[PDB]
Amino acid sequence: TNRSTVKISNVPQTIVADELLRFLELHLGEDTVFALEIPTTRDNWKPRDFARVQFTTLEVKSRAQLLSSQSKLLFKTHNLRLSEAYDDIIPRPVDPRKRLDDIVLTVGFPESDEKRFCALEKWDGVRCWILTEKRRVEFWVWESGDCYKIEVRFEDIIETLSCCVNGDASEIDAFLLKLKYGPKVFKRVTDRYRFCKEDFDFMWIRTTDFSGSKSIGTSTCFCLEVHNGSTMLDIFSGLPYYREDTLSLTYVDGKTFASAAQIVPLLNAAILGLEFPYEILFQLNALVHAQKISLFAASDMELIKILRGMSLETALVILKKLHQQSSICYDPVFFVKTQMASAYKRLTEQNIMSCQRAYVTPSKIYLLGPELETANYVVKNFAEHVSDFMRVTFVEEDWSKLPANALSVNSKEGYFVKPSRTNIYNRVLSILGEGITVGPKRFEFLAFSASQLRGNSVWMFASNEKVKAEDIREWMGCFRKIRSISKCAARMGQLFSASRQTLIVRAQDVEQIPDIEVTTDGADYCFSDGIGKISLAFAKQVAQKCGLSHVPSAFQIRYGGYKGVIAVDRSSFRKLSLRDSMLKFDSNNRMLNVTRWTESMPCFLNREIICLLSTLGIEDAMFEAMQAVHLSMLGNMLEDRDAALNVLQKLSGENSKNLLVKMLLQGYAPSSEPYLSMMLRVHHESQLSELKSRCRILVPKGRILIGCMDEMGILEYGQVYVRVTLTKAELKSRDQSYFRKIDEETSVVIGKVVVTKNPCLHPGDIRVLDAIYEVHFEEKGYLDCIIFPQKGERPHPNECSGGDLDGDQFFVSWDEKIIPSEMDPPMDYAGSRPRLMDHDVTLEEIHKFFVDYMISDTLGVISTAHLVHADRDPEKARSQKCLELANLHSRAVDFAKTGAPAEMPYALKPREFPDFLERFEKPTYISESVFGKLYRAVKSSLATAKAHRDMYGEKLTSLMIYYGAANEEEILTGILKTKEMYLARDNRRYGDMKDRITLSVKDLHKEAMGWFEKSCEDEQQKKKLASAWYYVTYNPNHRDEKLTFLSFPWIV
RNA sequence: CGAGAGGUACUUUUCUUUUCUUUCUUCUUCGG
RNA sequence: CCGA
Ligand SMILES: [Mg+2]
Repeated sequence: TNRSTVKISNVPQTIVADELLRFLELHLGEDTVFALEIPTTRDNWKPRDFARVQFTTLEVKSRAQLLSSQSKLLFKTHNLRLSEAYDDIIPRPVDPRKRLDDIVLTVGFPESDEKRFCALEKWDGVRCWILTEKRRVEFWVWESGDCYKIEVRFEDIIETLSCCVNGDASEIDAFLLKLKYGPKVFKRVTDRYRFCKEDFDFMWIRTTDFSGSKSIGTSTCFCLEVHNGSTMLDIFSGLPYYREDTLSLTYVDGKTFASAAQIVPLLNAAILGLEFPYEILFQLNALVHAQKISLFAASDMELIKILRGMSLETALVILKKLHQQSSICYDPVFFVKTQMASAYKRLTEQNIMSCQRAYVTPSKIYLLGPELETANYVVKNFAEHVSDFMRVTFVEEDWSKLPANALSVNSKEGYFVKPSRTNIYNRVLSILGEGITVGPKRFEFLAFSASQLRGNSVWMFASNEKVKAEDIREWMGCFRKIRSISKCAARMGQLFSASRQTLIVRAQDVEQIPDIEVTTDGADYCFSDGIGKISLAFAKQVAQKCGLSHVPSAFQIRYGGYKGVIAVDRSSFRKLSLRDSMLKFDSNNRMLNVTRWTESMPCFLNREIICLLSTLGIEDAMFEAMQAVHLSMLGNMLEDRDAALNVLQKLSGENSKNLLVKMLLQGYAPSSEPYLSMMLRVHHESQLSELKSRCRILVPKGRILIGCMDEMGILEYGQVYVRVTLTKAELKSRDQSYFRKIDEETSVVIGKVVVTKNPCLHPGDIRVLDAIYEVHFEEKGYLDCIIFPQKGERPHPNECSGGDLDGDQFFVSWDEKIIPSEMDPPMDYAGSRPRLMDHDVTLEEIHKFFVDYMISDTLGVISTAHLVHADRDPEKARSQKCLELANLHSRAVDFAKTGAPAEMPYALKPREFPDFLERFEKPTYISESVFGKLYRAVKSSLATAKAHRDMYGEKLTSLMIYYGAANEEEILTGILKTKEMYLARDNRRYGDMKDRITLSVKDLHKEAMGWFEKSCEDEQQKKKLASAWYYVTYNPNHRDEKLTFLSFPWIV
């Protein structure tokens, strides 16, 4: 009953569409058929055995279905059989009243504090199709001959009104729409088996704004002027968030805001003066980009004259309160009347940097503000022009990922197909080339990081008087010796990691050791991928600024364009020594910084891990017990204190000294202590949710740690040594079969482990590596580093999908329940041929590589198609459709390195999803594999003091509404109970705000210690004043009418 | 009996399923 | 947000 398009099962193949049209109009009524389409295998001379017919109403569709079920449709000795189609031939609503024809559409925004409306442009004679089934509305705006489809979804509309232009309340002739996001703009571009009854033989492509004055990009409010709205109120009541009230308006003249730049929603800084500060104007413009202050409410002189002469802190704390409230403030003058050093010091201690984040849509721009992000190397060596850095990302109108059809649309012209670049392509290229111009500044393309390329983000810098965009680029190094287009861009994002700086090593302290390599059977291999050597004391001097008591044996390090780990030798003689396979460019700096050193974090059992280990003769029955042993201590965590220590000592951090571990041993029951009872309940809800969503079966006998190679020569092909550290449960039973307590903290292994990587798809990635013991290996002090053999045939890191040794993880486990004795041969490791140019990079090929990284990026579908093609097909991970996908994954993960795309073919998509997915829109099917059993196994389980308190309250309650958190536990833990529209489809963008709220509340915990030491410096007398802080949050008599917080006094 | 002319006489003699693809715009995976 |  949703659609009227009917698919006929058996039509004759000797007919034309007119013969079927006349037959259907002879049996049914006259001209009751809207669309008719017979698909052809060839171009125009080979029709197929079925056809699609779309009727005008539902009654004639039901009558045709009743005639077909009674066998009364005989067309040339063929009984027609009707069924249901997949979609409409033309996206047209089947309603005679919803198709509003020849109406007036005008755009604008409320100008003054009242409910007025200023019009920029006016469109006369447009269409209006309200698609209830597809949950969108579309307009057809004709301009200069061609038309432009403007698609507006239902989720973008937040307020539907009923206005009146003519003044009379009974003459309802206007409908005001309030759009949170922007609309999708389309364009019409320019025979025998299609009748179609109208002019619909064209195609829609996503282009930029069509108006010469560019009014649509600053048109967050709409006004649908209808001819006569009397019975249309029953149709407009189906719109979401429809306020059932009649309200008048005033049509203000608004042709003043007429810009010609690509960045439309910006205030004219030349009119208000170039002497305005950037810190206030950027926040005032970001409030305009949000749905709090309109354009005319901020561009008036009564707001600039009252905000120009003031201090910069006082004018910012009253502008942050405008973003604090969720109500749309119509009069900003009335709010600021009721509203009335450390930043440079706080960057080198906790890597706190406030960067201006932007979101570029195909229509407008969305500036957010100086958000707290992790400071990298470049902004820490450039801590004087922090207001010139900007993170720019290219997203959709609803802040989602840009697909491959919004730009570079394919069109078969001539003999072969050719991709056609639309107006979004030339817009993103113009933005990357020229730049954006907000305030008295202009942001130029600096570079982009390795993860910025996958997330479609880029770094931008403004050329000031001191430095420029070229000087900061040549300060990193010289990139003229790289003749590639992808590698020259990838080496400019190498020096952008989230690191902590250390002392500078001079240029005289270099020692180049000649490397080692093996060439077996014509295949080139190497053992010194990114490894190096370091001394005993140098680890102490590099750990003196990080606070590491336990000396790590291997840690990833970077300086001067070199990348990889370094190992500790006990026969060291110099301070620093380097290999030759670290050089990427000839830099001119040698400042040292460390990203992440070493951590003995226990592992989990991922989906591809089960997919690759349920093939080698290991049974599927133990995978349910491996999660049953976890849920037996996870389920009774809410009502017991014994399982609460075991489910927190190794779940999130092994030696994790946090607030949940100090009150775990010397603590009470979870019935009392609500500060413990809240976070433990939300950790239980997190542990069930991230187990139901993805496979995260925890095992205590396995770890995850960074590996390195050692210069000993004893280790051979097939034998390593694992000197793991003893956890809180490893010291309870030292006498084990495969484990051996060599010391108190160091618990070595004597069994056999499996070593793989985090992405793995080929069955040759599984390899058995026996842990042996030697006195020369135990005397070298290889703590928290799985060492690798020096010689052999090929290196064992390279056996795990061609992995190098440059600061990457390794999944290891010495469990003895599996049967890994069956072994498969490995796959190839050499990628595609590199592409070298005959000239130098002119800084436009990097723009082309960044824009063409969005298209032809099928990395998101290969791991999905492999996981479904291993569920639906027996002899999984060994069929040909698994080997082609395993080759395409290794070709697609090198797309950031070399410029060779993946090109995911057709007849390989599954078109059917298993049970263990969150895709509730696809026609799914019940999975019979072990993954469906593991998905059902969790469904079987789920069946003086007052001033400080009041200032902590107002310092904490703002970021809940600012981030979208409804409670304190959503923002103080990391995981929010509610999700947004674009965050429900992007895990990487969800992790951004997940880390960003923790990095935000870290500074709140810093100022909670700062105010505590500002109140009293004595520690022995602080326990008597902390009792009052506990009593005002525990006792109900000291609780005021506001919602007080219980996580306030728990600072230590 | 040899030469020159015209005539009967190789006719399809090996094409392969006739069911082969357009219902399209869709979550990379891991750890801080 | 960052590193395979
Ligand atoms: Mg690596």
